[PDB]
Amino acid sequence: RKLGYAILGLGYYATRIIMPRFAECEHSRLAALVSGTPEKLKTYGEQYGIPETHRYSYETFDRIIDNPDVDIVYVITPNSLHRPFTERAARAGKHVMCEKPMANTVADCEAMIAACKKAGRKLMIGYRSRFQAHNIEAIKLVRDGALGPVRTVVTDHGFTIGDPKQWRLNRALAGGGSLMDIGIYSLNAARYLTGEEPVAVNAVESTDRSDPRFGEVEDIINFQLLFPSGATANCVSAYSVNCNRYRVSGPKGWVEIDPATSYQGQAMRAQLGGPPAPREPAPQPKNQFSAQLDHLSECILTGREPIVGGDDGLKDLRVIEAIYRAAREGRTVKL
Amino acid sequence: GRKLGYAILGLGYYATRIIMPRFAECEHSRLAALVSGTPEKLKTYGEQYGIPETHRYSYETFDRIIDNPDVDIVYVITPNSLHRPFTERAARAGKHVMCEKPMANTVADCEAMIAACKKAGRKLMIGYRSRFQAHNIEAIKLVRDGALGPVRTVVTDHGFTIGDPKQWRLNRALAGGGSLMDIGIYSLNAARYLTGEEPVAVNAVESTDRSDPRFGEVEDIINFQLLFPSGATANCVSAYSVNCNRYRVSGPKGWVEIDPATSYQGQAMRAQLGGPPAPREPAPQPKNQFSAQLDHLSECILTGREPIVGGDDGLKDLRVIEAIYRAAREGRTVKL
Ligand SMILES: NC(=O)C1=CN([C@@H]2O[C@H](COP(=O)(O)OP(=O)(O)OC[C@H]3O[C@@H](n4cnc5c(N)ncnc54)[C@H](OP(=O)(O)O)[C@@H]3O)[C@@H](O)[C@H]2O)C=CC1
Ligand SMILES: NC(=O)C1=CN([C@@H]2O[C@H](COP(=O)(O)OP(=O)(O)OC[C@H]3O[C@@H](n4cnc5c(N)ncnc54)[C@H](OP(=O)(O)O)[C@@H]3O)[C@@H](O)[C@H]2O)C=CC1
Ligand SMILES: OC[C@@H](O)[C@@H](O)[C@H](O)[C@@H](O)CO
Ligand SMILES: OC[C@@H](O)[C@@H](O)[C@H](O)[C@@H](O)CO
Ligand SMILES: OC[C@@H](O)[C@@H](O)[C@H](O)[C@@H](O)CO
Ligand SMILES: OC[C@@H](O)[C@@H](O)[C@H](O)[C@@H](O)CO
Ligand SMILES: OC[C@@H](O)[C@@H](O)[C@H](O)[C@@H](O)CO
Ligand SMILES: OC[C@@H](O)[C@@H](O)[C@H](O)[C@@H](O)CO
Repeated sequence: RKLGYAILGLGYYATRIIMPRFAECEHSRLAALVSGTPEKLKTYGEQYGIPETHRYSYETFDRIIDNPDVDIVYVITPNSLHRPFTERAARAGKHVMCEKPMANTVADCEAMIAACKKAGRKLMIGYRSRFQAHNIEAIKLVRDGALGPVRTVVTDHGFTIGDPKQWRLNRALAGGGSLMDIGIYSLNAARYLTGEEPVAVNAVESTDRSDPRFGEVEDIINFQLLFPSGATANCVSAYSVNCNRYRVSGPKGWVEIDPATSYQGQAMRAQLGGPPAPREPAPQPKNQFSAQLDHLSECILTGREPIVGGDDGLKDLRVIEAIYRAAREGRTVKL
Repeated sequence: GRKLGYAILGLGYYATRIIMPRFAECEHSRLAALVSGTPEKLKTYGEQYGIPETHRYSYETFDRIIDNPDVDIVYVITPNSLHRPFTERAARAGKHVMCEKPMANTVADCEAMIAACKKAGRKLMIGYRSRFQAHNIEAIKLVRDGALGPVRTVVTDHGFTIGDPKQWRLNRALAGGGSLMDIGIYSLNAARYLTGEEPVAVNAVESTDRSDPRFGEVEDIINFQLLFPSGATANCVSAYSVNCNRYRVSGPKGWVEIDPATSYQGQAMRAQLGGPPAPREPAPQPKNQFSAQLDHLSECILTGREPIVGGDDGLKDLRVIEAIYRAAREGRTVKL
């Protein structure tokens, strides 16, 4: 039994990463395409055997309500378009998978959650790392007490962004700079490794406004989190260096992954009793992308809630607003 | 090769286990005298290292060292609150001074030490041995040569799981503070020598369980953020409840990291420059970091040059440390 996905926004992530991974799914299938580029509907429609009756533009998208082969709409557009396409998908009676970051603001996330609730449809955010073997192993080591109580999480995410004209460097479409796009991985990991929500936030921003890339959004914004248990996080978010890693540490030892949240190539190292050494995670039956897709399908089929629902996305946006505020006001912001 | 004579003062762990055995590889330095509050230590190490009784001093007879021309330098290796009084007395006795980190408990103390050595016309150096360590020298060189491009981030963590609750490091009066004074200072010092800059803004967060037998008086964790004039940033960890020793410095062209970074031995460097991350071996150094540190002061004295890690370097760390404690206390960005 497989639920049908409509993929909306046929860009790099949709076409290079997500659509090929339906091949390993057990409860999900590609059923429809939604695009603002007629040429893409033809190319990918022909490639994946999607009939013309199942190809939509953004103008005809609302007609998808009459297509019973579509159960889920997966929104993979620029960030500022997540809310209106999610709302339209909910009004078309479809369940929704929405890419991170959920939306530009807390208020926008709340609107999305309300729309899906009103429709009685499920909502999930594309935090694929929660289905990735090494990440699952790090969470397990923490929960099983192998580190003792978490004391520090040190995590850095960044890449050297290029073309100044791309939507990520356009405030109207991206909603912000590095923190919205890649810094969110540091924040999301701080939260799922501690299993807590932060109560205090520091931040420092640093952007060269003479750089042609950074006229509108931020380059570096680094932040500190304090959690109720006393756990702490030091996080890097950057558009001008390459990094992808975290280490979580307690009095009994530590575990790190570098790269941590990449598409592939994860490598884990741990210091648990003895000297630092590589550590293999427990095997997972499916890659992180197929696992994410099937998780939503399986939740709908069994009447359960996604482990990374709209509330997880909303909680990230709450802290993101606090981080921007702490950097603007130069003070510790309380949550 | 002329060798200047060292008087080692405060015969504790670092003095006896780490420093004194490393005079063997020195080329311009020799062990000439001992200063201790424990008579047994003066006998044991006096006999082991062939130091005549005429060159053994207590804290009571230390000032007499002014009359001993075999002693050029006094190396102060006591608890932190005693760095200033012994530095002052050494300067008064006409000796140059090597002083362990942290320089002293406060900025005011550091300034007084600098003034006292200035008045005596003698040189002052702080024991930042990492500046003489092969992998650290290599990271600095990569930055200075432009291999990374402009420095954008420094991420550095220093900590160890401290044990005995009764030791002087957990006593506020003797240590001046908790993890930041002892081990977090390596994160700070590295952020400064990797960027080559001084911070203009500081954030910090403290996390300490005061009901822990170890942490009634001093802090466990205090993490901090630094902003530099170039736009460079640093994220730093200081801890007494986890083990970490590392840094990565990154720019648009690539990055280099060392883990462990500032340990006695065992350093390993990895870099992402012309390709994917791979091991990198640093340029070899003639002597180990300890012997190199000892010889640096001696050579400075012999040639009339200033130490690369003089009193001003220790003072600049204490200025930022004061700002870090303030930032954590007040919950705000502190401007420097
Ligand atoms: N979870 C992960 O690991 C990743 C998540 N993402 C997320 O996926 C989303 C898309 O990122 P990515 O796929 O890299 O971006 P791309 O620019 O590669 O694709 C964006 C697509 O969105 C559609 N779109 C609709 N309106 C616009 C517009 N005004 N300007 C540009 N594109 C528009 C287009 O599809 P059409 O031509 O079909 O209309 C376009 O190709 C973002 O939210 C990003 O955060 C991205 C990469 C990895
Ligand atoms: N650069 C580095 O890598 C390191 C630097 N250090 C620095 O060296 C200094 C000493 O550290 P460490 O050697 O580990 O400390 P220890 O406690 O092992 O030795 C301290 C010594 O100072 C003397 N002393 C004088 N007054 C007192 C007092 N009131 N209470 C205790 N001891 C006293 C004693 O020597 P006696 O019995 O001869 O009087 C004692 O043995 C500190 O400033 C520390 O930061 C320490 C370790 C590593
Ligand atoms: O088109 C949406 C439809 O309502 C379907 O997805 C139901 O949720 C069904 O329960 C599938 O299991
Ligand atoms: O890692 C996926 C991330 O969600 C994506 O949005 C970034 O832009 C990409 O990593 C660029 O490297
Ligand atoms: O497929 C590789 C595997 O996922 C990874 O864990 C490595 O085996 C480990 O990093 C040792 O190289
Ligand atoms: O947004 C919260 C959650 O992710 C979502 O699945 C709701 O529980 C559902 O919309 C209720 O009908
Ligand atoms: O060399 C590290 C630091 O300088 C030292 O003071 C530490 O506390 C010691 O390693 C443990 O006591
Ligand atoms: O403290 C600054 C420096 O370390 C010191 O060596 C002075 O330059 C010297 O005391 C002047 O005589």
